[PDB]
Amino acid sequence: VQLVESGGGVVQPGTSLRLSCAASGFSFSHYVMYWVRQAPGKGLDWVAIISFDGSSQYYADSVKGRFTISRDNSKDTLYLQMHSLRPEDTAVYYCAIHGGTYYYDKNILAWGQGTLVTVS
Amino acid sequence: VQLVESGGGVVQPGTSLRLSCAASGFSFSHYVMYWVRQAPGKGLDWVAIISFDGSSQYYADSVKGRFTISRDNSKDTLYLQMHSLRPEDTAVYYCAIHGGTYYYDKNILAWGQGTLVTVS
Amino acid sequence: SKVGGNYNYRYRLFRKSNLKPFERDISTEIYQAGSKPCNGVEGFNCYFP
Amino acid sequence: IRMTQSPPTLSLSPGERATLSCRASQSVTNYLVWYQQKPGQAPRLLIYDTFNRATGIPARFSGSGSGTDFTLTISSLEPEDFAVYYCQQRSNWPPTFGQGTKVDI
Amino acid sequence: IRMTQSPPTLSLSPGERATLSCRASQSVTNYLVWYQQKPGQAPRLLIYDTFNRATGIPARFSGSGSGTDFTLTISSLEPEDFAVYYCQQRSNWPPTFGQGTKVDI
Ligand SMILES: *[C@@H]1O[C@H](CO)[C@@H](O)[C@H](O)[C@H]1NC(C)=O
Repeated sequence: VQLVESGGGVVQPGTSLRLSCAASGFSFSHYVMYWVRQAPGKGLDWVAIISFDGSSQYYADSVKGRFTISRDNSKDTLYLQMHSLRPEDTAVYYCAIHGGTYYYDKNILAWGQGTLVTVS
Repeated sequence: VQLVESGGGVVQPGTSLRLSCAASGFSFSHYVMYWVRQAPGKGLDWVAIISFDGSSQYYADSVKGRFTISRDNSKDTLYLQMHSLRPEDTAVYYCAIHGGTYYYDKNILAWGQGTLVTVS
Repeated sequence: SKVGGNYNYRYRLFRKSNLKPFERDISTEIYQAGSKPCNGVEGFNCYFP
Repeated sequence: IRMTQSPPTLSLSPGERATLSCRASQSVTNYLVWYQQKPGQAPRLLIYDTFNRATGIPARFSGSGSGTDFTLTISSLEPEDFAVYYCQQRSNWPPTFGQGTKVDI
Repeated sequence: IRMTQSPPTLSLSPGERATLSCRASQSVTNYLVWYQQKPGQAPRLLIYDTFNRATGIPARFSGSGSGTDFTLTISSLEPEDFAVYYCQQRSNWPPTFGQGTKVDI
């Protein structure tokens, strides 16, 4: 399995940024993915979830309404679409896999390697 | 069987009081004893248990940490040792017998007749 | 019985075939699950029975 | 594992019969004991283990029931036997007493 | 449903054994995973589902515990394996990571 994330940099408090997560190896459909942030000097905490097609997206606190996660298995990637941001969620971001949809899905887990976003 | 309890009176909220239960008749060892309070104008509710020697004592709510029940069959009595009390557990107290340890123990039950404790 | 637990009393929870009457087994070894060779590892569905 | 006595106060004359029910939160078998507490006395026990009453308790007191539902019956007590009643279990630790049921007239 | 890791920082030498505890707010069964995050790296996962570690993790790492109390044990790691550790659940949505426990010397 492999996961490659992109869309980091420096922004202003009130812009947008394409947070994209590309997957290969394992089949990207039949599999539940999500994101997780970490502010540098803290622990770990999650962002948003998508359920193998867009029918059900759950959100976390204080990110509901600025964050529209979407997947599309006809081009096998994942998006957060950070939009109209704050100057306090400068962090690192990881796309990870929750796992499993059917009985034959052999649940394995994997993580990315981080995408850094900073504000002004 | 007979049970005689002693150690009642009037105290202050934050003293101690020797709650002692003397037993005769039946053999005091091989037998599980416990205490039970009743606030005047209520029903019935238990306090603490001791298991035929001090190896296992169970406690109730809001009395764990102010109550050290101990038995000693080499002088055939029972103790609660009410310690650093509250002004809300003014009540009557009874030592009773749970019963039985071996197969030949012929389980019979018996109760005391009460010990009154009051606060200021 | 003891508060906090009294753990002297174990029992076999996994064996091979049906044990015959009036014999015993104290062959405390690993347990093997399936077509994997574990044979005394753990973790991936090995056991102490 | 919490006891409960669901019939509230009753107004049965000195005669007639009374039937009192005690439940349990899970399966308790032959482990209950009945107490009859007057106004301001010690709670006197009635019945060993769902079926046999102790000494000094007459035959009009009967105790039965099984599974998780238990019953104490007064056939034709007398002109005094009005108090509160309690059901207690000795299955495990510790013995919970429930709620209690008074009787009036 | 919130995780917690109650033992704080420890000072266990390169030798000896370490035992790390993770609770849960309610009943979670065979659904935890352990992560070991160095200073400034990606959090590498350790253990599938309370019992089997993944590939590239040696045998001195062991994971056990049940009910609501879970434990990771280092038998005799080596002279480097000092980082922060996290316990995560995959019971429902979403996967909470808890607090974390460092180790020093
Ligand atoms: C004798 O050895 C056999 C080995 O198959 C064992 O199963 C059996 O229990 C032994 N006899 C007794 C009396 O234990």
